[PDB]
Amino acid sequence: GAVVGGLGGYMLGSAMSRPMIHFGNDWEDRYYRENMYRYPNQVYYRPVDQYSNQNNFVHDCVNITIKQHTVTTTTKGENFTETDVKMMERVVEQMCVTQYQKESQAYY
Amino acid sequence: DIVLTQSPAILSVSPGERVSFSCRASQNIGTSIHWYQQRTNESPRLIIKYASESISGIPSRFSGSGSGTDFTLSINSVESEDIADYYCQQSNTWPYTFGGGTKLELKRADAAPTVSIFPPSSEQLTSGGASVVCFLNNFYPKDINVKWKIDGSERQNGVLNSETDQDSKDSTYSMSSTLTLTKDEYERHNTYTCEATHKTSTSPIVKSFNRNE
Amino acid sequence: QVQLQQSGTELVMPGASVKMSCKASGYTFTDYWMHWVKQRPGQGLEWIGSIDPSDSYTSHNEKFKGKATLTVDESSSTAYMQLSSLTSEDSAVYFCSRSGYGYYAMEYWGQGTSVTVSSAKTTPPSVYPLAPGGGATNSMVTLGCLVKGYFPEPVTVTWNSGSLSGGVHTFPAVLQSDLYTLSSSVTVPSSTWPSETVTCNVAHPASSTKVDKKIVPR
Ligand SMILES: CN(C)CCCN1c2ccccc2Sc2ccc(Cl)cc21
Repeated sequence: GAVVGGLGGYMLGSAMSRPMIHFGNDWEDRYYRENMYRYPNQVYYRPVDQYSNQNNFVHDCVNITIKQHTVTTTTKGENFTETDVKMMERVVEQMCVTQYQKESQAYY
Repeated sequence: DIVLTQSPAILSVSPGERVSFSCRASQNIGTSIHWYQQRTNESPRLIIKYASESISGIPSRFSGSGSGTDFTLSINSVESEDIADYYCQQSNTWPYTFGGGTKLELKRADAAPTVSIFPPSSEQLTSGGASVVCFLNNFYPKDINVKWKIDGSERQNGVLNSETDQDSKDSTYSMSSTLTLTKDEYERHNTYTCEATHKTSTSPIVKSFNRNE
Repeated sequence: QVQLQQSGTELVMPGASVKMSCKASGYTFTDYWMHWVKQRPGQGLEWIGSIDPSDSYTSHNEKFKGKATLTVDESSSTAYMQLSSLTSEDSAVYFCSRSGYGYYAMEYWGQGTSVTVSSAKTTPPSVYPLAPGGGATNSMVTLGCLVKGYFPEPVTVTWNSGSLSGGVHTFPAVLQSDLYTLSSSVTVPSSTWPSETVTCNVAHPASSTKVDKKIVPR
């Protein structure tokens, strides 16, 4: 609802439930569980028609979403470490894949 | 990288005796250490997880303790099926790392090797090949050094060695050592000696044969 | 019951690639991380890399990043590891394993895929009888068979069609040239040899080879 986040040509996806994600070791699983509220639960993207394939859409969706989230977070005086960005990358990629699938389907 | 140091590298034990071995981590990993048992030519098998937690279907004789950097696996009373290599592993942070392992072996009385030397077969000599074989059978403990001599001069080239695992019945070890030469090189000499240095005697056991005879 | 099924062996040319499979059953495939572990002959365990089948997120031992490619096929509940540009350093057993739910002890292990990297072609063994010839008491004679220059593994060695068993040591094969060599000793009462026949039987299934070699004095 109210996707047009113009912009700029970019659109804002609807909020998605946060998935349980396992990162493969004890320290990161705990870190993630505790910090995952700091990461986006919706993505910014350009219209799917503007991309050659899923990988291209997703790559850009990830970069744009993280960049925008990062500026809003820096405005609040907060900082993302390298672990934050690695974890953000992964979960935002999952959301962008879901967004693409929904956007790609929108052709009926 | 978290380095896991396991000691000792080899542990000799008597059936039914209570044994322990240790795993120490270069950094604090809380309880994030897991222990695996690996018998000869088998897959590893999880035996204790998170320092001290038991695993379904693993005998209660296995236990673990520790938190931080110093960990211990204990076996209350060793069944012979426990003879195996034991590895610790940490999962606190990347990369996963493993200890270098501790090998369990059965303690028995020291036994000198039965040594047999064999000249090349006529069959092999017919093809231009010459392999001299030395069997060093049923000795204990495992440590053993073999040297070859030709007409008195030592040689460390063309020698291939092979070891058996500890014998399931008598707990001894065996070794095979083969010196391979060209048939022409082999004919240039007369006396061939396999020489075994073992703990059981400060005097090396010498087995040899002379072609002229 | 959870099972992890791996192919037993792979024979691969130096410079080639191999893709090994680990087929999981008995649980929800996407709920658990899969791991790959290397073991060189007579050596310890080395972690290669791990994968989350839910989204194919991976983590690698830095040494294997660029060498081992980890993927899954969710439809067949199968994890794959592709190793590229193989050398003799890659000759090893490769295990897959599965951890717990949000816990990372390796709870289940495959049987391992034994990879041999070699440019040798299938080669039947030369089998040489090892007889003493001389003065050797004990009441015990030691005889042997040398099994030289075969490929690939394995061979099967018996004595007197398996009727001999108590005093035999068949040693693990070793690399000699680009080929395998092994030996077997048998220890027997001096009554029985050479009074009666002592024969070693060597089967090399890959070359459809089956040779009996009678041990004869001198
Ligand atoms: C980082 N750089 C590309 C500037 C981006 C700033 N940006 C932007 C750009 C050109 C026109 C309008 C906008 S609003 C906006 C909304 C969402 C996002 Cl993600 C970006 C933008």
